[PDB]
Amino acid sequence: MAAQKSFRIKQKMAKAKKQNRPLPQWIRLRTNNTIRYNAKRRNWRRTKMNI
Amino acid sequence: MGRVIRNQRKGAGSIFTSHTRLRQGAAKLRTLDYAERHGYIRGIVKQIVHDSGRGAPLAKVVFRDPYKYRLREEIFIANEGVHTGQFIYAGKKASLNVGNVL
Amino acid sequence: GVKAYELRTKSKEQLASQLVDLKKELAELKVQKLSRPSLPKIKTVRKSIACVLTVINEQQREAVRQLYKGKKYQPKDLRAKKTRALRRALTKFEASQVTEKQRKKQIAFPQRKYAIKA
Amino acid sequence: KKALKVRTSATFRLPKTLKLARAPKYASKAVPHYNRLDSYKVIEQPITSETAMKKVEDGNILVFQVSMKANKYQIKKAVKELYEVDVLKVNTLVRPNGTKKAYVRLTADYDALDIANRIGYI
Amino acid sequence: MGAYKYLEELQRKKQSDVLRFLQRVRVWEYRQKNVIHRAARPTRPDKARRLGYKAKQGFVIYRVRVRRGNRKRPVPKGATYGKPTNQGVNELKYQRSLRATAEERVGRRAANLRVLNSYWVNQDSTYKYFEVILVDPQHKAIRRDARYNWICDPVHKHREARGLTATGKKSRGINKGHKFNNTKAGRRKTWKR
Amino acid sequence: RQKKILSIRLKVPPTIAQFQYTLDRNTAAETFKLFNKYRPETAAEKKERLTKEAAAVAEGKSKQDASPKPYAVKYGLNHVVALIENKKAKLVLIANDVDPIELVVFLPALCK
RNA sequence: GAUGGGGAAGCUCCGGGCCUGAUUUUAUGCAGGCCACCAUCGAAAGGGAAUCCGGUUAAGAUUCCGGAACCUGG
RNA sequence: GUUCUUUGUAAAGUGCCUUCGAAGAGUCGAGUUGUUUGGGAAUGCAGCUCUAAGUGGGUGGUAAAUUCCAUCUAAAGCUAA
RNA sequence: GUUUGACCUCAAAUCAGGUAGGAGUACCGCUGAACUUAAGCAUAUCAAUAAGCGGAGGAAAAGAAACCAACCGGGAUUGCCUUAGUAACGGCGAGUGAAGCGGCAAAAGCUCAUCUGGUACCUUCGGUGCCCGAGAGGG
Repeated sequence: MAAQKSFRIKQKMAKAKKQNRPLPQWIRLRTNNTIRYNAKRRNWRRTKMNI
Repeated sequence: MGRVIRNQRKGAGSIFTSHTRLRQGAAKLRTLDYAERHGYIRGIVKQIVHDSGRGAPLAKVVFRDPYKYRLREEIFIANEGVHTGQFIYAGKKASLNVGNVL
Repeated sequence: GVKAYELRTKSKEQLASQLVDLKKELAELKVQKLSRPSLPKIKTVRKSIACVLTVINEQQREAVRQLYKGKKYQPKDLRAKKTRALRRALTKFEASQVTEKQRKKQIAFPQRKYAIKA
Repeated sequence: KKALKVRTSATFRLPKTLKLARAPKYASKAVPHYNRLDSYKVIEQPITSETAMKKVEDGNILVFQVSMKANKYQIKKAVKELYEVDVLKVNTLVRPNGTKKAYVRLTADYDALDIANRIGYI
Repeated sequence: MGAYKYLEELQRKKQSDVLRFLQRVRVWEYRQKNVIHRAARPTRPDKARRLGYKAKQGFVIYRVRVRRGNRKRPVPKGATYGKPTNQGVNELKYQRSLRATAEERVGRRAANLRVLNSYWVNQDSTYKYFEVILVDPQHKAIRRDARYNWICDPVHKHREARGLTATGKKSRGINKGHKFNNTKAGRRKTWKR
Repeated sequence: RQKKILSIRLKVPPTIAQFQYTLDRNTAAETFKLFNKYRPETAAEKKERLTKEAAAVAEGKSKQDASPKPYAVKYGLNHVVALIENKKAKLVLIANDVDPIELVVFLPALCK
């Protein structure tokens, strides 16, 4: 303890951080189409990880 | 027309009720096995404890009489002059003393 | 390599021995971690570990189906047969049973179907 | 005509004051199902880090990556069987990975350094 | 007719006495017993048979109790909020019958079954009593018999909510013919012409 | 209180409400006339042995097409009512203990 | 607030289980005996079984460790 | 198109003879209170109360004698397109 | 006076077998608004709309006359067509608003008032072998 301890919750917030990461060089390179700005990007001060 | 008026607010709702759980109880008078030609209900008052539910005192009486069903105890209503170590008898052939029920 | 056909030809003892080798070999690919590589064997070992489990499950179903054809059985085979509640609802079955008997018989009669019939 | 004394006498012998009996139960017949053996590979990879090595040297302690339906008993049994070492205490940790860090404390009867060498980890 | 006609006859009556004693005593049993009462027997054999009641597996007879009166509508104390035509608590009545509400309640509890059937059988004052036939679709007994076979098909499920039952047809005003009737083919069927 | 030491009817509430009312159902009522009367066991018992022998007497009998009886016994309220109207029945039995009452009700009048 | 019963179509809403004895020490197995107002959840700051000393890490620590102690269950 | 094979019994047509039930009650119908409808004394449905007959009965856009006309048997059910 | 074995009614358990609850877009059964319209408004209108709730299927729902009728004939039920802005309602203001028929799509008339479960046997929508519980008339 603390915080916020609930095991289930903790995992979701942790899981989400990794999911918000930068792209791998390669997908730009084998390439589909996209000036590939991920988008999902989540942010230091700003936005909110989600309510 | 109105907003609801205070009387109508009594109605029900948490703001209206008493805090029923701070109340010790009732203290309704029991219901005789039978007889009671002296002391098949024998109580001794061991204590006098306030009821917040009527702003008056209760007397803790115990009550020891038998069987299976037996029924006994609890907080019957205190009268003036009733005290710890004084006897209570509750029923038909009880003596006519203050605190005795008949 | 491993092909599906080779696993079927193998025995219940033999495939179990395969699953044991496969886990060891996958385990060595764990150790060979420091690099990158090592995987064109793990992706395919993942497929192999799946094939060997499938092939055994399939062998046990078939064997079960043979043993039980003789007797009475079937909650498990029942699930494949319907493929649930709606297709089940479409049954009992209702169809031949419904006109299994009254008043049709009278109605008619056929020397007549033949006689005409060419 | 006037009524019976398991029914009269028993009642003389109560005032309820419960019953009592109990009554039976087989398995019936049409057969149910499930045979399964479904099996997780508890040990997933050895973790490999700089902190892990010092814990190998310093206090004889393996670092494994484990499943998230692992426990401490499962890990103790798993190391014992596959590595023939007997395991004395097991530490289990959530990671922000979404995976489990286990620091597994081993007996001095087989030191952590050459157990480790055959399924290497740094 | 043969046995039944007497029983049926007694039913016509009911201030009236041989039925009337039975029923007056049965009122006592009725008040004690629950909203759900499953019963082995039709207190009705005459009405039940025409009812297609046949003794055979999957068949049940069940007694249901529904309140008598008008309608009361929510939300009292916070009365609406609309012009006087809208307004009604007690003024309004159910369009659906008390019989029909009894069928939906019975079928709700006995999810497994579908109602064939509703017959009315005691009035006391506060309560209305309906004895409902519910029929098992699912089993082979009901199925093997052609006379019953219809109940089983998947379209019929929840017939009482759907209003397909004899009472349901009746409360649509359906019977059966012409002018009286025209918009009974369905309510929504005129489709704001 | 000991002062020996009970019966279930005497003070004790439940097991059941409903049977108790059922017992009440029979004894009380108001009432407009139903049914009562006669059966000491002796008069029953002779009739009861003569009904078992009414079935048991059976031959009736292994050859034919036409082929004379001995016995016919038919049970059930519907069969009984029909056979009275047919005037074939020599003697019927009705049970006192019938509930709902209205099943048996037709026969006492009808048979007379 | 699970939870009779009852309104409301309905959403919605209030108001036997426990302990054994032949066998036998494996627990199988036949057979008997008790008793009142019943569930879970609800405070990481109510209440509560037991641990400290210092040593070490780049980032943990009354958790790991070196010493020493103690508890809980069965 | 080809091929297997049970007896039968009872059903059915045509024609003679009488005859007749499986035919559904708090229903049909009424008032007083509703709401719905194009439905108007005359739509349909709810509720309370009351309440038939048994080949008698219901319908035929107010209600009442008759013969009869003209039509149909509720209070039960299923059902392809 | 007193019990014991058995008959049936109610209850509780139990495991088996069998089915349901929920869901998919709209289509498809009830309870039930308002602004809006009448240049106000209260009947009427919006509207039996929307909503809410219940619930089914691949279509659903309705069906072989206690029908139609205003004659003399038709002959089950939907839908389409048009009957017709007719009848009828209605501050008889504003508005509201059919049916029978005619003929089309497509057609169909029937049906009520030994059964099942268990185990065995097979070529397992079946039946055999057993055991168990429960429109009508005459010649």
